[PDB]
Amino acid sequence: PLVSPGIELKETSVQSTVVLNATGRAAIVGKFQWGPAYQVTQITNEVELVDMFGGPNNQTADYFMSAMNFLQYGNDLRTVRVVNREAAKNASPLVDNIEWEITTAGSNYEVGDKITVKYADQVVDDTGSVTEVDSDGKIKSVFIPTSKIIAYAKSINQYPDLGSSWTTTITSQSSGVSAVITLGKIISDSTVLLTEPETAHEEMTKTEFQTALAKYKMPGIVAAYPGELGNQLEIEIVSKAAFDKGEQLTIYPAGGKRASTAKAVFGYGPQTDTQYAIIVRRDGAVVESAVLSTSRQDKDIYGNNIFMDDYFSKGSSRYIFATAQGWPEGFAGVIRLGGGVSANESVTAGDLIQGWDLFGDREALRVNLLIAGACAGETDEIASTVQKHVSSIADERQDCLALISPPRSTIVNIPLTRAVDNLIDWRQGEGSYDSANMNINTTYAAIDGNYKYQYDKYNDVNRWVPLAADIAGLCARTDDIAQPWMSPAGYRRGQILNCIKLAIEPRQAHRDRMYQAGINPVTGQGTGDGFILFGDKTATTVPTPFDRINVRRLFNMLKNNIGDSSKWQLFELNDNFTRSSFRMETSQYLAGIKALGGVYDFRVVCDTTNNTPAVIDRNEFVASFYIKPARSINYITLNFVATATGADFDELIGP
Amino acid sequence: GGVYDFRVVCDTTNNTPAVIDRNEFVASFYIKPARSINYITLNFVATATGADFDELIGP
Amino acid sequence: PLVSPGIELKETSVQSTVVLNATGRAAIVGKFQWGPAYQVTQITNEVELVDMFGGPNNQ
Amino acid sequence: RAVDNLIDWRQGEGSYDSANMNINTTYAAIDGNYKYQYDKYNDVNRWVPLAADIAGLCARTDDIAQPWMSPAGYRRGQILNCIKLAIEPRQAHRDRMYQAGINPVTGQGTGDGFILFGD
Amino acid sequence: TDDIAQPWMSPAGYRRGQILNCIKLAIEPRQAHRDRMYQAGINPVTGQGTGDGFILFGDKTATTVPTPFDRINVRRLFNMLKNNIGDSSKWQLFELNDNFTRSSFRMETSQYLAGIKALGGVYDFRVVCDTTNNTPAVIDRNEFVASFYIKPARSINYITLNFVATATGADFDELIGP
Amino acid sequence: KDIYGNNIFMDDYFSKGSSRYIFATAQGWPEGFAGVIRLGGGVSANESVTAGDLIQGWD
Amino acid sequence: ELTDITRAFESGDFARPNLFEVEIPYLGRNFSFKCKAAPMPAGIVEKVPVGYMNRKINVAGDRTYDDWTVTIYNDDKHEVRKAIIAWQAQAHAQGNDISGMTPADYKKVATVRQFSRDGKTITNEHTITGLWPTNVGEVQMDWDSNNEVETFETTFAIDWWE
Amino acid sequence: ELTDITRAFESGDFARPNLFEVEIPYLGRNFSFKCKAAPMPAGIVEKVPVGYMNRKINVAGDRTYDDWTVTIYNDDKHEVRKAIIAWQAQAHAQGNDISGMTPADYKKVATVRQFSRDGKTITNEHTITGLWPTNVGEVQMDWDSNNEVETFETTFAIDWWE
Repeated sequence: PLVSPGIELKETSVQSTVVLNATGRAAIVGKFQWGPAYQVTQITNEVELVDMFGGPNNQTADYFMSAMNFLQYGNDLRTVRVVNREAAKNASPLVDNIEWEITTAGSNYEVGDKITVKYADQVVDDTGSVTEVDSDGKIKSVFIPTSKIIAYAKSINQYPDLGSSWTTTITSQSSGVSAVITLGKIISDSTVLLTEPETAHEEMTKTEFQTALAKYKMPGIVAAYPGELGNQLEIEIVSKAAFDKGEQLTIYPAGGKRASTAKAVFGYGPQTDTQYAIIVRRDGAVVESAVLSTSRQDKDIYGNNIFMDDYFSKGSSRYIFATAQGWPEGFAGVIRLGGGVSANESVTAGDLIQGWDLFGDREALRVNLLIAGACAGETDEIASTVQKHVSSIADERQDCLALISPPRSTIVNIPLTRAVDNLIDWRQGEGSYDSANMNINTTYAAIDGNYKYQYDKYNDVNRWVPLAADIAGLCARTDDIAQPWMSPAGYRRGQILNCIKLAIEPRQAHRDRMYQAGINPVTGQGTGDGFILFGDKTATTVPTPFDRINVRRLFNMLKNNIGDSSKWQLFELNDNFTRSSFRMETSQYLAGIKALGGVYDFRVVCDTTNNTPAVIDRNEFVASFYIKPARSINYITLNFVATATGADFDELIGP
Repeated sequence: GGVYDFRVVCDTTNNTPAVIDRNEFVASFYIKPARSINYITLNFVATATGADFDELIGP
Repeated sequence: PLVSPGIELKETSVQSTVVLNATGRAAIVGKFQWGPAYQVTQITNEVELVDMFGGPNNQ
Repeated sequence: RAVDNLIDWRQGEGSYDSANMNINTTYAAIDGNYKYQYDKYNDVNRWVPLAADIAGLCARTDDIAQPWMSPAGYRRGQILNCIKLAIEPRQAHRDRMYQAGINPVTGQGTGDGFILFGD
Repeated sequence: TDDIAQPWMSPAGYRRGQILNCIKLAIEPRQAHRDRMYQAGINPVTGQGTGDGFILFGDKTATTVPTPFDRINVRRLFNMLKNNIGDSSKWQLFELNDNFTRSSFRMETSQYLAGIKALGGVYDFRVVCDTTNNTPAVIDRNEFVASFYIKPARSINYITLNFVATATGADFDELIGP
Repeated sequence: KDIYGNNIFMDDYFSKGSSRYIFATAQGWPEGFAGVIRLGGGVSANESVTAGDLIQGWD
Repeated sequence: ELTDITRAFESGDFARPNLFEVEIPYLGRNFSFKCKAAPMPAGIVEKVPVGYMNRKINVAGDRTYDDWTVTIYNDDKHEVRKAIIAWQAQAHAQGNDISGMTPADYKKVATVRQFSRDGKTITNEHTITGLWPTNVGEVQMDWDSNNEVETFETTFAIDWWE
Repeated sequence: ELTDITRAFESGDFARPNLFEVEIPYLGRNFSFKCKAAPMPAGIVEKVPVGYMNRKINVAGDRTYDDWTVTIYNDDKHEVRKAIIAWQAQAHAQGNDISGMTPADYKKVATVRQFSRDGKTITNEHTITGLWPTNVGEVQMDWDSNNEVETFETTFAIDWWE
């Protein structure tokens, strides 16, 4: 920060935030503004999210707010970001250059000879230069400070593509034949999508992109992830030749000349000819510095590798990615990256479907709760087709619980008498919802029944958020207060934390109508600023023992423990010891649940009465658990009887 | 415990003189190798309150 | 069950039953719903009976 | 696509009809995944064919439990040093591979374990 | 320092590094100058924040090339180790390079470094000394080898304090959320 | 952002509920404008209030 | 029904009366490793009797706090004992001076923690506000007192704990 | 079924209570050939009873260690016995001095090994951390005690073993 040790005192505005740190794990997919794409990641607090995936904005807030809410109750949020492959692009060095083309090579020109730029024969700039020649003095390379040209094309309403009159007269103290250059487009569009450092090399090194880099003599640096934040990044590359001489650096592509700070940011220069020091900064502030080498092997002081293609591909960086494969010799220019774009508004069913499938494996990831939920920010048919598919992941895995939400269109600012009718009609697939329907019948899904209004402290705005994340929050943080067979509903538990209001409040006559459709009602508390989840039902319409959420989460807790203990009996013999071992251990486990009160009673059946030799001879082993889960109070009936004076209780009641 | 049982067969019942006269010797090992568990099936049955195990299972 | 090795978890309703296994031998004839006819057979527990001769019904 | 390519390579169809497998011997065991690993000499991550670790299991079993014990399981068959495998076969795919005689190698039920999951 | 806190502790600071008897120093380096000196590897010595104190205000050895042994505390730590293990090892001159000599030198120096690990000079250490480097091609030339892998302690050097002058209203339960 | 770091974009400042005299939007704002405005033609129509209003209110 | 006692330890165990540490920022890290014993504080709210007819009913009086007394191992160069007395010397000067600093100077914050039986994890943590050492105990040195390490009691006053 | 006992020795044999050696680096090679007997250490974790109603259930208490006692053959020039006492002399000076070094100086590491019945191969090896000799035994010399070699017991304290 300083170079000397010391105390630095500063004043700003900045969003340092504390964390509640109770245990709990859930999974989510969304359209964030920055960070890795189609790669699973682990987020564990508010600030890891903000740094790894970036802050919320208009098009993305539903996913961010959903993630940030769950992350206030739990502590692991296994997260995936998706982007539209045809539309997203990484910020790149080529953007806002002008496509120059050689039209007459000239003769006897030399390096530093002036490039004029004219439109309508008015001079716009002439501070550009010839930057490489052959021994004949023919032009081979030029540089033009495009910022001045842009000041014209942005005010003439021409910026995206230039007119016919743009002309380039090369004028100098010696020429043999007058050279001519032609100007085409300003390249505002960007050349590459790069998602996952492990895969990066080929996508950074196809000949088409590399040709453009070699033509402008630019280094092969790009923004590390597809997004908009990349347009903020500025990179101050330097080499021995520039560093020791303390020279003025050149700024690309905009133009301009600046003093280096590299000798202040490090303690020392890059040490040898083949090494380039990189500094990257954003909004003026430094974010990463490195000393890297283009030698096919090279070592830093400790003995770790610093070859260009390694340092990035091993996963060290989260601002820039680079390659040695076409690096310009001796280069010491400041680069500003441009033309990065996320294309989040283009995201389609195929994206979120392909994203959610990364959680499809029953083995690789023990995640209790699939949040879904944020997808209910979209249009009705996206919200339907994605959420139905996510419930099918719970049907394939058979180990977890998936949340579900009605989309924004269904409730937010529709009158109550209509809003509840729309919500039932959406649930059972009639009216205008007959294409965007729900029809899910699985016991592994829980439909949420309201939308919330909440303060976004990063933008400082109120915004509507799909409620599913907070319900996942309850189902998680219950586990650190009372055991998994305890319901998330109630008043001693089930407080929704941070809210201003919900989109509707269901009056009793409506609340009954929703609950028989299997939608869980979420309501205001009996007074004040509390809000509570007020019921349990999984999404089943057929009757079944696994109807209530607490029973579902109990059998998940058992299946996910006994389904681990039993793994230790794979590739054993089905002898008497294996049977007694598995009977004693799982009985010891269930006796714990019986004592804590999850089940009234249980039996473990596992012996010759079902492991008959007709099972043995096909390499199979069998056991049966008979389990009667706990009841619960749901309906409380209080009678007040307003009896007369006289007529005493020793006669009517008789103590 | 590698094999449940085995037999070694090696006598006049196969080393007949018609084998001897061609400089040959014969023996047969009959070996039944161990099985293994490969497929584990666990049944969870979510029975009602009441309906007790002394009636359904009968210890 | 599967084709691959693995754990299969399932929910049903099924009448797995324990056995008291004290010694004793007796003989009986009857009109069961399934299994061999006019042939003597040996039954030794509840489940061998249910599998070999089938469950009870009205007749 | 990856699982389909792998079966097609195993039984010699599609673009693999020249580069085929057709081996039918009981003296061979086909491995079914590729691993990503840290090379401590170059200090890089690189992809490695998994066969060496499977040979490792089939060897070091002999100093833990006798040779008729399977290399597969969870009490044995831990693959030691890994970052990730090239694919994880979901159940519907895992069945399709195993009937082609390819041994599935997978992540453990949680965490940083990986196990050889069939013979 | 060696009689107040162990040799891996820096001589700089304010809880230590008081220069005792002085009237004045020949210059006082203002911040813009203090940076320029420190990148040249000169250690700045300054007045205390007030009064009659003076303090040594930085660590750098005279190196210009980068190296792990840059800061004075790291240098004095590796001196303390080299000057102890380089004495313990003397007792193995003119021994045999047999299995007992190796186990002896591994156990004793591990016991020593475990003391440094507990007092907090190093986060962790490994001692490597066996057939993986004392191969017979070393034995036959009357040589013995051992390798110590040591990760020395970090230190605070730069403290950044942010004061944010927020409005009335606009409360901390909304902005910070305890 | 204003000096403290609170938001001052037009459509936010009003919609978050700060004002109780005027509401505004950026969505069609004239460039550089510096005119004094006097608002007009506001009307409550209180005398027109009908059963449907008070019924909808009380609910 | 004997398994019912497991409800007494849903959290995973009974708390243990020895898995604790005391932190006092004024005294550096090393004090936390030298503090042998410390009572996790009492909370006292003395009752008031209100008489009616010939019976009495109780109502809540006004909260008070007792002193907090720890016990310390002492090292061969008295790095704790000299520091505790040099702290007390700010409350009222030891020796021939007649002086003592303002309460804002000699008051300090302190923290008591109890760990889980996994030594990584803190499960309860109370801050104690406004310590100062009212009494630094004697060390009863004696030529017959062989085969013990030196320990002394210290009695801090406190303003409250949370 | 009597062959089943072979499962008790899959490893190739029973362990033998005499195929062992003790190494103590402080004392050179020759100590390992002079140490006659040594118990491979106990591991003690004393139970705590928790009462409920009128029954008690047990929970794990806190680990402790007993002393480690070896027995030594002594040679004609007492190269061991003089060394053990000269080690103890660092813990507290024998004779007319009243002195003793810091714990970092007089503590030492030691190792116990048990061999396979192939004498080349080590099958179990425990390090013992922080030995020092709390008691060097008497030698009961006597003109009637003919036809024995001289032996004595020594009782080391230990901090832990692994």
